Parts: sequence; structure tokens; C-alpha cells
Amino acid sequence: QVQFKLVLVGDGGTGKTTFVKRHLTGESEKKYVATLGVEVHPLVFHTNRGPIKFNVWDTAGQEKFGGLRDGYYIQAQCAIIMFDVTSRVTYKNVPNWHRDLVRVCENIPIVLCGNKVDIKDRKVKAKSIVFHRKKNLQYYDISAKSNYNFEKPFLWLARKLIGDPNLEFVAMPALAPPEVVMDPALAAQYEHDLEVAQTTA
Amino acid sequence: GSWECPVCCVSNKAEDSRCVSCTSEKP
Ligand SMILES: Nc1nc2c(ncn2[C@@H]2O[C@H](COP(=O)(O)OP(=O)(O)O)[C@@H](O)[C@H]2O)c(=O)[nH]1
Ligand SMILES: [Mg+2]
Ligand SMILES: [Zn+2]
Repeated sequence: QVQFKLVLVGDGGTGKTTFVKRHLTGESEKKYVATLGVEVHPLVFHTNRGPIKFNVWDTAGQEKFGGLRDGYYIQAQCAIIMFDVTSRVTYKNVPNWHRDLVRVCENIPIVLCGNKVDIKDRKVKAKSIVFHRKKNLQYYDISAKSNYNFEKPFLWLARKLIGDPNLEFVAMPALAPPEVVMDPALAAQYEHDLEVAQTTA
Repeated sequence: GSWECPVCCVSNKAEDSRCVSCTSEKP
């Protein structure tokens, strides 16, 4: 079986828990790791190369009070770093998370996600999002509550880890229905801004 | 000799009498 430990980090309140919980089977089959206060969510995705499982490590909030213990990071094979696009400070803390992660895990594949893009009053915009370009990281706007771009971080990571640029998901996993609407007009614009910013340097 | 941890699913070596990540015993 093909599985990877995926550590999910970022400032408290960025929506890491909401995000991982979108995946319904991941939620029903999650395992509690008492020693570390961690819930591990097995997220299966079906690709043209077979099933791939991301065991996503989600905190129980300890990140609000300081860095995470080494055991949390140990043996991680990939990661997502999340910040809140409606909170400049969460973006500002991103470098710290990268540092801590990399001190333990090194050059593992990492996706940077700006969450909560369903919100009209957006603080951290595409042209300000620059950390990923510096460190080799891929970026995606996401909205956990609307399922927007939910699958993109996992697809990029699967491609990187298997070493197959043509890897595809045969179908989307069963997800919790969108709690908020992600405006299609918005999603169109936010995608344009990102593209342009990526060609800005 | 490697074993998967029943508690957190991390793959460990046989030389480890408990999980490098969560410290859980090897079955
Ligand atoms: N509008 C909006 N709110 C969100 C989204 N994701 C999470 N939240 C809210 O952010 C708050 C904290 O979310 P939580 O998952 O606990 O963040 P965590 O501490 O990083 O795990 C909650 O009130 C969520 O409802 C999103 O995509 N859109
Ligand atoms: Mg949480
Ligand atoms: Zn373990």
C-alpha cells in the first residue's frame, strides 16, 4: 500500500482542522495519538496509478502556545503549511513554520495554502504571497468551508512523491457538502491574480 | 523487519523497540 505521513501546520485559527475534516472517510477512520495530542486522518485518493493514502497529522490546538514537539514532525514525508488570507499575521508566521518543519524533516515536498478565500474582505492577496517562490514551494488559494481547491495540494504532492507529472485523480473523494458558497466570479478573479503574480518576480 | 505503528501509522525499523514518533510499543 502507498501511504505518506503528511504534517499539517500553520497558526492556530487558520482552518487546519476544518480543512482536513472535509474528507469524510478520513474523519470517520481518524486515529488519536494521545502521547502527542494528535489526530491522524487517513485520506485516500484514487489515482490512475492506484490508491494513495495521506495520513494527515492534525494538532489539537497546541500550536497556539508555541512550536510543536519533534515527535510531531518525525518521519513526515510531506507537508502543507496554512495561513489565513484574512489575517496578515498568519502569513507573516509562515517562515517560522517552514523553519521548524525543515529543521526536522528537510527537503520534503511542501504546499503553501492560503485558506478562507470565500471571504470577500481579503487581506493577504496574490501579489503579496511570495514565500513559496523563494523556497521551491507550490501555492494554492483554498477555502476549506466551500471545498474550494481541496484536492489541489494533495495532487501536487502525489505527483512530487511518486515522480509522475501525469498522475491524475480518477475521482474526487467524498467530501462534506460546502457550508458556504465560493463565488465562481471570485474564484475566476483570484486565479487570474495568482497567475499574473507568478509571472511577476 | 520494519513494522507499522498501530497507533500513528509511522513506519519504524526493527532496531526500534518503540515508535520514533509517538513512542508507542512495537507489537
Ligand atoms: N470563512 C471560512 N472560515 C473558515 C474556513 N476554514 C476554517 N474557518 C473558520 O476558522 C475558525 C478556526 O478553524 P480551525 O479549523 O479550528 O483552525 P485550526 O486551529 O487551524 O485548526 C473556525 O471558526 C472555522 O469556522 C474557510 O474556508 N472559510
Ligand atoms: Mg485545529
Ligand atoms: Zn507511532
